Amino acid sequence: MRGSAHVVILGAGTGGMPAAYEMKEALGSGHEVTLISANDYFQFVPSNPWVGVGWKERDDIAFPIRHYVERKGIHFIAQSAEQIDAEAQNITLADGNTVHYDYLMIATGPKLAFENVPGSDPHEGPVQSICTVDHAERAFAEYQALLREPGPIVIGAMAGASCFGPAYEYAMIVASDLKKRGMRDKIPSFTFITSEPYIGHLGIQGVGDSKGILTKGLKEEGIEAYTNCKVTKVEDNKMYVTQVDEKGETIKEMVLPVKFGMMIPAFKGVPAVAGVEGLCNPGGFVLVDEHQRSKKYANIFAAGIAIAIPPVETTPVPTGAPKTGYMIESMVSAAVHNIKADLEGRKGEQTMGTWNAVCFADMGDRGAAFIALPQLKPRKVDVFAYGRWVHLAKVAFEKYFIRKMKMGVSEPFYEKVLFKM
Amino acid sequence: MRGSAHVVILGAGTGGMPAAYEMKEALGSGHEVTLISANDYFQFVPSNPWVGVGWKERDDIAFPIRHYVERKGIHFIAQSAEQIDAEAQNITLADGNTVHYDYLMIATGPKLAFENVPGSDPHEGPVQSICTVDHAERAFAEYQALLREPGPIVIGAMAGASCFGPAYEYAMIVASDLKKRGMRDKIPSFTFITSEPYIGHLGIQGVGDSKGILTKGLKEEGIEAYTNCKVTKVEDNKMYVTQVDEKGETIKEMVLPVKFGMMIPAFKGVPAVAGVEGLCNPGGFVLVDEHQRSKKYANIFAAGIAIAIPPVETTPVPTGAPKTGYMIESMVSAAVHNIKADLEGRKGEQTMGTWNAVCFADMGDRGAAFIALPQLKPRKVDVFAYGRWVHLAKVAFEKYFIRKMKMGVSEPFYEKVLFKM
Ligand SMILES: Cc1cc2nc3c(=O)[nH]c(=O)nc-3n(C[C@H](O)[C@H](O)[C@H](O)COP(=O)(O)OP(=O)(O)OC[C@H]3O[C@@H](n4cnc5c(N)ncnc54)[C@H](O)[C@@H]3O)c2cc1C
Ligand SMILES: Cc1cc2nc3c(=O)[nH]c(=O)nc-3n(C[C@H](O)[C@H](O)[C@H](O)COP(=O)(O)OP(=O)(O)OC[C@H]3O[C@@H](n4cnc5c(N)ncnc54)[C@H](O)[C@@H]3O)c2cc1C
Ligand SMILES: CCCCCCCCCCCCO[C@@H]1O[C@H](CO)[C@@H](O[C@H]2O[C@H](CO)[C@@H](O)[C@H](O)[C@H]2O)[C@H](O)[C@H]1O
Ligand SMILES: CCCCCCCCCCCCO[C@@H]1O[C@H](CO)[C@@H](O[C@H]2O[C@H](CO)[C@@H](O)[C@H](O)[C@H]2O)[C@H](O)[C@H]1O
Ligand SMILES: [Se]
Ligand SMILES: [Se]
Ligand SMILES: [Se]
Ligand SMILES: [Se]
Repeated sequence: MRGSAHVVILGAGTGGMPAAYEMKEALGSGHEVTLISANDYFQFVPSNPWVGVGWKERDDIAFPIRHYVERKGIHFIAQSAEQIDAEAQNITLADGNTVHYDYLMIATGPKLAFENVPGSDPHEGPVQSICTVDHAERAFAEYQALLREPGPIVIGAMAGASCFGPAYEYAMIVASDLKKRGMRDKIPSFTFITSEPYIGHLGIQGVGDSKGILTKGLKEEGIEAYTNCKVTKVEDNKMYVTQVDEKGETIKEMVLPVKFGMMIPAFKGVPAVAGVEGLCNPGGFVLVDEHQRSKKYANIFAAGIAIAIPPVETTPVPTGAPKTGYMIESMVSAAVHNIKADLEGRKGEQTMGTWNAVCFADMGDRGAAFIALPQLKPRKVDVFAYGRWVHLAKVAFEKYFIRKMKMGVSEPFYEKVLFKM
Repeated sequence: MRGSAHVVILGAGTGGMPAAYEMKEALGSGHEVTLISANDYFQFVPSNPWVGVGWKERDDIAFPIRHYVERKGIHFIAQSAEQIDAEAQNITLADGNTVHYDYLMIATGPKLAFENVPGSDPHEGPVQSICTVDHAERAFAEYQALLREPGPIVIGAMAGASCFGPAYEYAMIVASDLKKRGMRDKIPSFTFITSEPYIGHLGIQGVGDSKGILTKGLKEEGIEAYTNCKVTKVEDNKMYVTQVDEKGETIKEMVLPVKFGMMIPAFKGVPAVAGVEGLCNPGGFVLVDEHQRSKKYANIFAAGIAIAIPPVETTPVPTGAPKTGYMIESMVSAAVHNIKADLEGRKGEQTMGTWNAVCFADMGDRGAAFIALPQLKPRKVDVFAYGRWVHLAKVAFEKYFIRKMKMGVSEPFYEKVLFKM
């Protein structure tokens, strides 16, 4: 309302959850902050691959949201938004109720675009997913079924995927788990299929020696790997794969039987956001300026996977660059600061800063991590590392982030750098 | 003087130069800040290996100090301290003049302990050094002489050394330069000798895959490598080497002819500081608390290589852990802050923070860098990286640090992290 702005945060995930706390903290008692999300629980998504192999359970990585945000003065609506009218500034919820906003922060993350590959939906065939805890649990269930009746394994990433790390991570831990169960030698064939132009491209043109180390890693585990691949369909428990050359021409077609499978899908924007006229690019990603503000609607901001970031390269098979946790947090901080500024006359000048990608993958006793910035080479930092410190860091961070999501966030978030001072 | 403390900084190097600026800036016009150093010029020491192979010249990496510090209100005495009387708080200079202090900040760096190995002094035989620009220039001159009359090369690190990186770096660039000159195949034998327990120990129990990558690097260049070595003497242009086992017992003795050689010597504390009774450990390193304050004299502080840091491991052949630039700067900032606090009643509580080692080595088009913290494993960060970004970073940093040393430093020094924001 006038003089008492109502700020709505859409999506309670890695960007959205902290956004709600930061917003309330920044705006104080004289402004209404409402968090709206499809699920009533928060999930720590980097843990999903471990859930998918049964190394973690849902209870460890997920918790109900209401009490934690409400104790902080935040209103929580555990309902999916179906429609957004940017003109009337109304959001229509699943149950038909409508919510008005003065400012909207879109943090809706990815739509998992299984529709890009007929039969690839986890409910349609043997190709599973580890992007959400629901799917990772389903994946593990199917993993157990492969255990009872061994058959070929196919893990990897679809055309248009932008999140490659987890495919490598899942493939490695499955292998690990298969050995630990003394079941590894029961598998007819274990294949890695990716839209990357080469192993360890990772959607970022490689980082450190990601190419050499991931290649060696896959061979070490007896996983046969194909790059420049797109899946055209999953059908009759078979994956139809087309592999191309540098110029897009076909160099082969394969038909791979699948007993157990997991392909990272392409991400698009969620329908209710992509549905807003003139808001998004053709993929359904919100077009924002450097301040995280919609280019079309001055009172709409966005952060997280939901925003559009222009491609910097064009690969034989369509691929995307990942949007990772540290950058997402910077987007969130910028949005909160700039909205607050709006509510006070100023024009917030804060931006998300330098593009970067930071990923940590835990293999059990040790992990791999990378840091790349900025997006194009030659980079200022281009590091791929492997060791125990990586495992320790992942374990530590999951514990930290989850605690933070329960206890509240002021907050210039990452002072993980107090381990220096 | 009373109410107008006179602060003296001893040594104008990596810690001392910035210390003088920071001190003056922190104390202001009502306190006298005097910088005393053996040379009238500053040198950027990480560039010395390149000078030693002729890739850099003295003019690029060194400049006279006086004008830059004096324009900032700092008094500069280009004289070596010979004696320090901590009781009367008097420093005796080479020319016999004496300087009084209320506070003393010792930043004298290492004494190069060539005396540990008879005949190993750069002026005594073929074993050269790249630790100072004087020596690196001498090293290159001798390198040219090897060029005119090819013979065996021996590069490496002495027993008790603590600075291993530069030995690897020098060995690699010599190889590189030898090839570029089409002279590589003229060398009878190219040997790497180190007191490290294994290749890439680096005095820090290895970091990332330093072991594997440096091993491969040496083999790639046709350099034969021996570890667990100590040199007993250099004589008749021969290096006498004893190699031990895990328990110190001898497993062989070698006599290596040397036409061109470069061994990193052990570091001790400089004589005028080691000469202060009860100030230092047996190596001549200043015993300080976490606030950088001498454990014996409340008005004596120290930073840089000059301080003592206890060993965390004991290697078959004596070795030390390096003290590198970022940690040295933190020591400096802490000392300045705590002295200022003293001069105002408070007890400064600032410390240098977490132990760490950060090294960058440029090979020409690309480099290797590492980051390790804290000192003991398992670490929070344990990274060894190689690439163009390393070269770019080294080149950038040398340019930055040298500019900073001419223009002044407030200053919370490293905001190299504004490349994020
Ligand atoms: C398997 C996997 C592993 C990953 N590992 C890492 C890692 O190790 N490090 C790293 O930095 N990044 C990692 N990421 C990348 C990234 O950081 C995550 O994808 C992260 O969760 C994205 O943050 P987000 O806020 O944009 O989207 P999300 O976390 O997916 O949150 C979006 C939210 O909004 C909701 N929503 C969607 N539509 C609606 C609607 N119409 N109405 C209401 N609510 C809606 C959702 O249900 C959800 O809660 C990983 C991603 C995946 C898939
Ligand atoms: C070859 C080499 C390469 C290195 N490369 C790196 C790198 O890439 N990155 C990194 O972080 N570190 C590097 N280091 C390690 C380290 O950071 C340096 O050694 C650094 O210069 C040490 O800082 P300092 O202030 O303690 O000593 P110094 O820089 O040596 O300064 C000490 C000073 O005090 C003086 N002095 C000594 N005795 C007296 C006296 N009696 N009276 C008056 N003045 C005196 C000196 O002449 C000198 O100016 C390298 C070291 C070497 C030898
Ligand atoms: C974070 C996103 C990236 C993708 C997700 C995960 C990908 C899967 C990991 C593959 C790595 C497997 O391969 C593994 O890597 C390194 C190779 O340098 C080796 O480890 C080697 O370097 C490390 C340090 O970095 C040393 O501590 C080690 O002693 C050395 O052998 C391992 O011996 C090898 O088994
Ligand atoms: C900073 C202190 C450390 C010591 C100082 C300097 C030591 C000398 C450097 C030795 C490195 C030489 O060896 C070199 O290393 C890496 C090995 O992973 C290789 O490079 C490999 O990984 C890099 C990324 O990290 C990739 O970009 C590259 O395509 C790949 O081949 C080089 O092909 C090899 O030639
Ligand atoms: Se990733
Ligand atoms: Se990631
Ligand atoms: Se080093
Ligand atoms: Se270093």
